Amino acid sequence: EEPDREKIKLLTQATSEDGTSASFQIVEEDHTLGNALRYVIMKNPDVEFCGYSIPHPSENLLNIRIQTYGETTAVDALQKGLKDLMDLCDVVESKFTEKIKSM
Amino acid sequence: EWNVEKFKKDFEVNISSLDAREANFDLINIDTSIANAFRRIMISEVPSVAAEYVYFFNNTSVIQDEVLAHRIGLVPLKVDPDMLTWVDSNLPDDEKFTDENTIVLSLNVKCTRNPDAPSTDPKELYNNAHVYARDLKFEPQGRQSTTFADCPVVPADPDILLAKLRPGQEISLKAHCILGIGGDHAKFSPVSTASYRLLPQINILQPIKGESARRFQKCFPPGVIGIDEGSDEAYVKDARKDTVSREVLRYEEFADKVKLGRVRNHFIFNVESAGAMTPEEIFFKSVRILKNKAEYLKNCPITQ
Amino acid sequence: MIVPVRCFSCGKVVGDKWESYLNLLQEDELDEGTALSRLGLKRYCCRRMILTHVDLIEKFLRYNPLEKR
Amino acid sequence: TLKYICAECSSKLSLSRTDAVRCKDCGHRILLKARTKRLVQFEAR
Amino acid sequence: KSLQYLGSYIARAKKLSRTQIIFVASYLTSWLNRYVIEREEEVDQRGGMERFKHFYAAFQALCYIFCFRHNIFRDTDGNWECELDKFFQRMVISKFNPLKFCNENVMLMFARIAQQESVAYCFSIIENNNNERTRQQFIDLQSYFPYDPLFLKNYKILMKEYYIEWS
Repeated sequence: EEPDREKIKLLTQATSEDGTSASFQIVEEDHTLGNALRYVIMKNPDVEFCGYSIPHPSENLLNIRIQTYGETTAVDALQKGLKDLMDLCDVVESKFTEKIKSM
Repeated sequence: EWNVEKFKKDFEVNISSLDAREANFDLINIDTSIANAFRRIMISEVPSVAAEYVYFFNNTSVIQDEVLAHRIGLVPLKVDPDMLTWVDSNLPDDEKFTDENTIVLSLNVKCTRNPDAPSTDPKELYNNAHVYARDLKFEPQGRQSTTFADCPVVPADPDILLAKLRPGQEISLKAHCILGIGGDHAKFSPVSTASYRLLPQINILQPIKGESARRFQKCFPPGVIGIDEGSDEAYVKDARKDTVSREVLRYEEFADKVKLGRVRNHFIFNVESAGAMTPEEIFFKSVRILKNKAEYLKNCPITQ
Repeated sequence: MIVPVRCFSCGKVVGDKWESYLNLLQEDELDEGTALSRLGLKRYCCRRMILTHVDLIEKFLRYNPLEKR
Repeated sequence: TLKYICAECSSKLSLSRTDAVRCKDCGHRILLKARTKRLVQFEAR
Repeated sequence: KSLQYLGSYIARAKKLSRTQIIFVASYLTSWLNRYVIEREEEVDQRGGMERFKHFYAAFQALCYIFCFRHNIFRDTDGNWECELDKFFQRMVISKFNPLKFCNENVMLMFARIAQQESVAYCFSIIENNNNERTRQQFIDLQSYFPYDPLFLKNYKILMKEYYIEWS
């Protein structure tokens, strides 16, 4: 097959040598994914710094930055916040399925 | 502190009403960034079917060709999506429109003078004077004859006045209706207004029983504040009923005894539709897009 | 020209309510306030699309160059 | 099938070689060109 | 690009003598152990791994020979020339980590061979190195091979006498 290799992109000019302070660049995204993903990364007790940034509104690029206190990289913290964003959309989908049954 | 099992305990949905067109429900104990993400996907990401390419053979009416094409694309079609797949605009037009992608609609109208005696109404005076959106006839190109035979393609609002004619004039076109999202163009947006309001909170501080209780009724919508006497004095019955008019702060009698605030986690969504899908189903489709918007990043190589 | 298909601000389909609105005012003899509220228009962005429409296509269709006189 | 239209009587009209530019029913000099079934395409936007 | 032309020339050449194969790799191992104190102390210093692209190429040219000419260095007794059975696994455990920064094919082609030919074991390190996860001009100078087989057909007939295929 062929995994898509232009969507997520780690910017090595802003990336730490340990791996714990990195900045990613996602194409074709906006505040929708970025503000929802930042909420979920910031609930990790090991995350020190997290915020997103849209550089210019005319192109559809999303920079997010994660900094951790050590003992977890910014890629291990990005993928916990991608897991819990999936598992949060599976609680909203289940409570709303039951109440349609419960009418 | 936050957990994905503590979110499951505190999150609740209260569906207020539901219809074939609109759906009012609640989201208790969810974040403003998550609730805004569901709002955006219903407007800008849930796909719909709309006329993208319009092919005029003749148009001898008054309405211009590029205006009359634009009015066809804004018609909501009652196609169920995922019966179509997505078009591919990197390969040419002879390869691009297969019947798995495209729904073909056509229009053939000619206006003639009607023999009638009487100022008189122009539908008792001409033939095919007004062109409605139900004159877009579905042409099942290919294998669409058997899979769109339970549900034919027809506009959700058939009485959309598309054009008007006079005798001599004609409109003869054929449109190609394709699948797309509403961040491309506003015609592929499935929803009239998918939007939330945040739950109002009316914090009484001092008791306002007596004459104060009668005019503090009239600072709010007629079912919000309740009164009995000095006994069972003044309280909120339904804060969801309250429009936030701030009409009680313009009176110096009550500008100290109440703090209007919001419950910052209780959202009140009002999802509507154009008519293609049901508004409880453009919310399941929206909560699953954000799920798949993060599966696509978890299962992706971190380049460079 | 003709009534717009959709409202500009919200996106409700509004194009099917122009010939309905003219018969509400002519035959039922309603005011403009109740006749807009009967048609399911209740956002002021969406009220003014039917409320404040000119419909100049009736003046443009008087000039038919295909029909004699 | 050749088709023009006269601007006065709206009588549809053909115009060959060595003709006057006049209508045949009326005597009108201004005479406008009709449109036929021919393909034009539009992005409905 | 010059080291890239070195390893592909020694490997894909039928008429090269047995002493000339090793004498390239003798000098190619002489460059890599003179490197052992002169620049191996600079790894935890400041400056990323782009500083050692000359080292990351000359190691790869030596590992390109072991993928194609392992069977000239060895006698029946097994005595490897310049002690390759000591050399590779001492350079793999170096601070530069030369199994992560070289080409994905030729360093894995080295991994399925140095286990069999009993020189160095590295399937627990390439397993390790890809689990941690400017450059595109350096990937593609490693991917390029000067002496790949020929798209021309009447000229390869001459080259059949001169050129070593895959096996």
